[PDB]
Parts: sequence; structure tokens; C-alpha cells
Amino acid sequence: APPSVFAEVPQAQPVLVFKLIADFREDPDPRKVNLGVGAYRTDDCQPWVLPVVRKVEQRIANNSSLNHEYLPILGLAEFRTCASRLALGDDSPALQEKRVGGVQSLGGTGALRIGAEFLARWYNGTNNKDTPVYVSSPTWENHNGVFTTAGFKDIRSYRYWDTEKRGLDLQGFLSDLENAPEFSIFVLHACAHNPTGTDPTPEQWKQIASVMKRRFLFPFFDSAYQGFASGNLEKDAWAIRYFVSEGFELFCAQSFSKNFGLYNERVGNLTVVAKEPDSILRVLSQMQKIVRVTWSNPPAQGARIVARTLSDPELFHEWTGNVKTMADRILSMRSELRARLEALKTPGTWNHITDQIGMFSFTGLNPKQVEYLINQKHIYLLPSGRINMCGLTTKNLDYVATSIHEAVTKIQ
Amino acid sequence: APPSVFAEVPQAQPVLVFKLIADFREDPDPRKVNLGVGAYRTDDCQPWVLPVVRKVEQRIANNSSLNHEYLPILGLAEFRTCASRLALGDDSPALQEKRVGGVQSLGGTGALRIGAEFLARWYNGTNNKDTPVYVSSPTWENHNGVFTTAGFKDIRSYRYWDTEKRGLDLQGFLSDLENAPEFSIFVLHACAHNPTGTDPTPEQWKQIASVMKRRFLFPFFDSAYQGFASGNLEKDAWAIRYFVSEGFELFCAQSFSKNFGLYNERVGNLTVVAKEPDSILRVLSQMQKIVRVTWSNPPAQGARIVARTLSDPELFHEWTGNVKTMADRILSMRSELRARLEALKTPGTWNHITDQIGMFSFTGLNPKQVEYLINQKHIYLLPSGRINMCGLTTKNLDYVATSIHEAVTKIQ
Ligand SMILES: Cc1ncc(COP(=O)(O)O)c(CN[C@@](C)(CC(=O)O)C(=O)O)c1O
Repeated sequence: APPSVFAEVPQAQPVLVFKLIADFREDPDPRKVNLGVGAYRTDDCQPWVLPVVRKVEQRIANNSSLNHEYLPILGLAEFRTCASRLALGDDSPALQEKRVGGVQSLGGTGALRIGAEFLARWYNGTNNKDTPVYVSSPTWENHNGVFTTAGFKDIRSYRYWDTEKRGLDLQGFLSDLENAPEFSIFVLHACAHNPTGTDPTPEQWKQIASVMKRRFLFPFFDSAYQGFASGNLEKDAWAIRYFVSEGFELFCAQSFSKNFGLYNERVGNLTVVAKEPDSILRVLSQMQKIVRVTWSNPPAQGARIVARTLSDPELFHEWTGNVKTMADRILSMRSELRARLEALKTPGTWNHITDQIGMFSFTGLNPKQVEYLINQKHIYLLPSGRINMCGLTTKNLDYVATSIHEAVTKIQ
Repeated sequence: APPSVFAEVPQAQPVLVFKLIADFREDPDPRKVNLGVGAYRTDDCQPWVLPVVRKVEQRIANNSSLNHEYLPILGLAEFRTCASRLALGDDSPALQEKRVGGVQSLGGTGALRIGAEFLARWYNGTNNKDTPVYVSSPTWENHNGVFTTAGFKDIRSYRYWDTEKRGLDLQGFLSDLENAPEFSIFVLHACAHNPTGTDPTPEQWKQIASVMKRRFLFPFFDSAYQGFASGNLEKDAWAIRYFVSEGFELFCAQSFSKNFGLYNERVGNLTVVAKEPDSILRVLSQMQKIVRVTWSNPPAQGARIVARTLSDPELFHEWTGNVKTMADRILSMRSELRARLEALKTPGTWNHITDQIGMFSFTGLNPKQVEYLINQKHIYLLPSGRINMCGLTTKNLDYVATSIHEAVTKIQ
């Protein structure tokens, strides 16, 4: 019996964040809390289909004029346009000057992948896999994975979090920018940095931009949480817009998974900003080739929902309210968790819980204290000490607060 | 000002069909016929949303229990199971022995891409990009593209379409199989060969299988037209099932874009058949890693529609009826076209028109005869002589038959 052609395939390590979702679901323990994946939950600890989304879905379901014929390779035109406008602002000079392109993609991950594939073939030469790629220390793990898969051989880290000050290491960040070879690619979190929840202020962003401009560093923005840093979409897009106004050419990978709560419809957009309009045409032509051999053309449901919402001023307005609701709820949980930990007289400071923005808190728990929490208390979180604040409710706040308190006093 | 980082990116060369369709659209002649279309069309030249699909979409729209939370990386469990079962049959020995895995993917294209990526890393050694990959001559345009992008350096062709006989070159095909290095990968069209419509008969498939078994050639089935082809789901999956029965390990990239008419919802499945059950978990663990860096997790809408249909006996029954309607309309166009060509005493043999299966047909027209039809008759088709039978209607059949009659007699 000839051996199987799969005889030697090793067992891969699981994608942790997703593994935890499964683990958590298979947990019979009644006290279990999922503080893993960045997904919104109500105070009832339920998934929330945004009111505007439910409204648009019914409208779509009753629109007999729609068919299922293939979308264009780059995607739904109206979606591409609305998505780019959301990041850049209605008044962007880049939009006026027609030097913006958008490629509908499979969530923020697909936007990152297409961009990385394009750069590996056409940026800083032809098929140059040697240009350094810089990611924050720490970052979302998939940043490494995507760039590695596209072929980049030199992936570096720039200092970002100061474990001591429990904040941004601006000095380290700037030095890392100064030392990077010209033309290096920088993967920047647009807002609500994952996992630290710590973003540069406008003034710090200006310092970062200054070095990047000087050394011809390419900004690759990852905009997965527009609206979650502050509850305001315009405010959260400031950095991107600033770089555009400073005359940078850049990529912006946008995800609508969290701000539209459309996680499973895989709605993303790759926004491209070039110096001149002609370049956009040539870039998009090459992007079509990449898409064609990856997913061929994108799915319609999610993009249709987002296009319908953003293009209807009333719907748009309602949606901004839904986003604010989610952000407001997060603020409230930050306060309550902070308050409780202090009331338990938990060792150390807990101001970082309330200083941090976005969906997460980079708590500071060691990997030993995490293990304790998962195994003993049935509280699921990442090994890094990252917790999803949206997983907290008025009903579980106490269990969590108490469980952290023990981990902290007991596990060293 | 320093030049754009995109200054040297060339404009990609455009795809012929896009142009042709453009041309078609721009044509003022009331007699114009588009035989270059790439999807199903009714007798009225319209897209068709299957009645069962509309019915299920409404059911989904009205189901308040559904949310938009992320699916697992490999996809919706019910979909993966139903899809694999459709291809292999409920009674498949492989299903009963638990040696089948399924990965939800972005249409048939996404299934082929994930399969090619897996093979380039774990098949016939580790990261072996030198294993020959064979595609039919001719084949669906994107086969070459997907395999090349996955890293395969040696893409070959096997003889298939016989220009003179207007049929399969079985002897050429077998010689190509006999001379293929052991472990070479063969991309096989399960049924409704695209673009010729010429398939091996079951007896011929047995000869193909025997060489593959002996030389350890890997069958990578592309199954885009199950049911759609003949109106019979079982008949259309015969070759796949035959290989399973014969003990092969294989991959089967399934598309639901044509048989459910869900083109724009990008619903596909990669079915994996292994010799032993334990292999499946290892193989799927590696596919999860590939998906993670490509699209992260798949969309839900299309997969929900297909899973709902295939798991409800009444809906499944209705769906089979809808598929037969499509298959019958194509059979009818083929029979009528041939009948008319023969009535006109057109030179040559035209049995290939009814021997062929599915939407596409290689007519045997030469480039000059094609030019005449476009230029003189406002009949749009590819220079290869490929036509889509769905471009024919009860209303234009006479025009088209007469026009081909003229092209053959005057240009040949
Ligand atoms: C910084 C960042 N970029 C991109 C994405 C991708 O979003 P997508 O689903 O639209 O492709 C995420 C998602 N991060 C999640 C919410 C889930 C994950 O890891 O995929 C998180 O828990 O970190 C993210 O955190």
C-alpha cells in the first residue's frame, strides 16, 4: 500500500484567537467569559446586529431589481467610492484631484494581502522582496503572516510600547524611523492600536510624518477600527488625512468588520493614494491581475449594505449613532473595571485601563496570570494580556474584577 | 518633486472578452448577438436568479436568530459537509471512512488557490515548486495564473482538443500522461470542459485513471458545473466518484457560482480525499494557516443559502428542478443549432455541437470565420471559436445558423 501523499504533513499550530472562540464555546463551566476576539457584545453579552444594518438588509431582500451576476474584479463601484471617502473625507484634495483608487477586498485582511502582493512585485523595483517591512512592537500577529506570505524576507519591528511607562515610546519609535533604510515600508495602525490601545496624539503623528517624509518611508495604514478610538469617524481618520495633506502616496487597508458589525460578510477596501491620476489607472490594472488569481471578484452582500448606508445621508446619520453607542459602552466598561480593581485594592496602578482607547486593554498580566485566568476562572483572553472590553457586562464585571485581583496577588 | 513610487508600474494588458463585450454593447445593429457571455442567460437574454435562491434569501432575511459573527477559518460546518456530500454522494466509501475534509473558499477560484498553495508547500517534499503541473490544451484561462502565483515553476499542457476531429485527442492525452514524471499534478475538469465542452466518456475516464494510478499522478479536479451540465447531479460527478472508488487521494475544487447562480456571493469548497483519516486533521490544520493570511475567514451569505438548500429535502427537490431547467435550455439550444446547420447543408460535421456538454462550445470556426461573423453579422464570439450556448434564443437561432452557414461557405 503506497503511502499517502499527506503522510508527512505536520500538524500546524492553531490560529489562537480563533482557537479560543471554539474553546470558549465548548466550555460547560457557567462562569465563563470570552475576553478574546475583538467582537462587540451588548450588556446582555449578545452579538449586536446594528439597527441600520437590519434596516438595509430588509431593503436589499425586497429589491427585486438585484441579481447575482459577477461584480467587476475590483468590486462594487459605489462601495469603493464611499469607502475611500469615509477614510479621506468628502473634501479630500486627493479625491478632487482624482488620484485615489479603491479595491474592494475580503475584510481588512484581504486588503492587507492585496497591498502586500502589489508591493512585492512593483515597489522599489520589480520583484523586490528585500525592502524592509516594519511592524509595531507589539502588533496584531497577522501583520507578520501577511507580509511573510507575500514574500518579504526582512520584517522588522519599530519600538512602540513602553512596558514601564505603559505608554507610547515615542523616542524609540522616532529613532527606529531614523535608522530605517530609505523606502522601507511602515505598517501603521490608523487609530485604536491593537493590542496596546495607545495611539500617538496629533502632535506626535506630525513628528512621525516628518521623519517618514524625509526618508521616503512608505505609509501602509491599517484602518480596522475607524470610529472606535473616539466614537467619532472624522476624528479617528485624522492621521490618514494628515499624511494625504502632507503629500504622501500611501495605502490604507480598511475593514468594515467592526464598525458595521459585518464580521462574517468580509467587507474591506484597499484605498490607494498616488501623486498623479495616471498612476492610479496603472496600479489598479496590476491590482486586477492579483485579485483575479486570488478570489477572482469579491462578494456582494456586505459591500451592498455598506454602499447603501454611506450613500444615504439619513442612513449614514443613523449609523454614526450606532457607532457612538458601541464606543460609549466601551468607555463605561473601562470605568467600571478600573473602579472595581481599585476597590479590591488590587496591587499596582490601573489607570491604563481608562487611558487606553479602542476595543482593547493591554492589562499587563504575565503569561502565568493569563493561564490562571483561563484554566481556573474560565476567563478567555490572549496570552499577551490583551482583553476585549466589549466582553465585559454589568453582570460579569464582578467575577472578572475579582478573578484579576487573585491572579495578581496569587500568581506572583 | 521626486517621482511617484508608482512611476514605473506598467498598465496591465487588457483581457479580450472585456473588450469584445464592450464592442457588443456599443453596437447599434438590432440583429446583434452576444455569444461571448460567461454566465447563464434565459431565452429573453436575462440573468436568472433561481426561484429556490430567492425563496431562501427571504427566509434568511426573516430569520432573527442569525448574526454576523465571524465564521470559523475553514467555514460554515454545515456548508462544508453538504458540499462534500454533493460531490461524493451520500454513500461514498470516503465519507463513511471519515477520510474527507472540506474548506469553504471564495468560489471555485479560491478553492483552486488554497489547494495550489498547500501543494507548493507540503506535497512531493517541502516547498517543492518544481513538481510539474499539467493543464489541458486549451483550458480555463485562470488555471495557469493560479498555479503560477502559488509558485509552481513548471506548468505544462496535455493534449486535449483535436482541431481536425473537433473532439478529444485521447491518444495525445494518454501519451502526455504516460510521459509525465511521477507525482506530477494534473488539473482535470470534472465535467463540462471549459472552454471546449468536450468531455471524456466514462470508458475514456477509466483509461486516464489507470495511467494516473500507475505513475502516481495527482488528480486536482475542478468541478464548476455539477448538475448544471446534464441536469443530473450524480451523472455530473461520475468521474470524481470513480477516482474515489479506485482509491485515489485527490483535491476537488467546487464552485456553486453556476449551479446555484450565486456568481457574486463567491461560494466554493475545496474537498480533500485522503487514504487515512488522521491525515485530514493535519491537512486542514495547514489549510487554516493558508486561509488566515489570505482572507482570514470566509463570507456567510452564499454559504448559508447553499447549506439551507441542500439540507432541506423540499428545497433540495426544488433546486434540482431549477438546475434541470438550466441544463434543458442548453440542451435545447445545442439540438436546435445543429439541426439548423445540417438543414442548411453546411460543410463539415456538426455532431460536436450535441456531443459537447455545458454552456461552452468550441465550434471549430477559424479566426477569419469569426471576424466575418463579428464584422459582418454582429455576432460576438472569441477568436477561438468558443461560443456560450446561452447567447442563443428561440428568436435569434435562425439568424445565427444562417450566419454561420455563410461564414463557413464564404470564408473557408
Ligand atoms: C489591526 C487589525 N487589522 C486588521 C484586522 C482584520 O479584520 P478583518 O476581519 O476585516 O479581516 C484586525 C482584526 N482583529 C481581530 C478583531 C480578529 C482577528 O485577529 O482576525 C482581533 O481580535 O484582533 C485587526 O485587529
